[PDB]
Amino acid sequence: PEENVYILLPIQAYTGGVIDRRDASFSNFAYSIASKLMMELSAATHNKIF
Amino acid sequence: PNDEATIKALDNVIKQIEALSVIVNRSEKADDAQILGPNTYKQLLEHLFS
Repeated sequence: PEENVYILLPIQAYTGGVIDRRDASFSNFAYSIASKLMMELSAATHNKIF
Repeated sequence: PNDEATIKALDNVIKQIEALSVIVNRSEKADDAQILGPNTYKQLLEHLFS
């Protein structure tokens, strides 16, 4: 916006995860997001080193 | 321990548990009362003399 200030806006990375209809818990939503994301990620480094 | 087995097992479990958490219960029962349309009295025949 101006001098000597720089903004790092956040942008959506992975758009999966479905809300819990039972509404009993909040942690289940986060667990679903994490599990699906890392299932996708682990398929890109199956036998690969950086 | 072949790694590819447990990934498939975990994906199946996650898919199943997420499928079980979307089912919702919502019934739309109607009440048992009636409507009671209009009605009129019926007068019976009789006799008269003086």
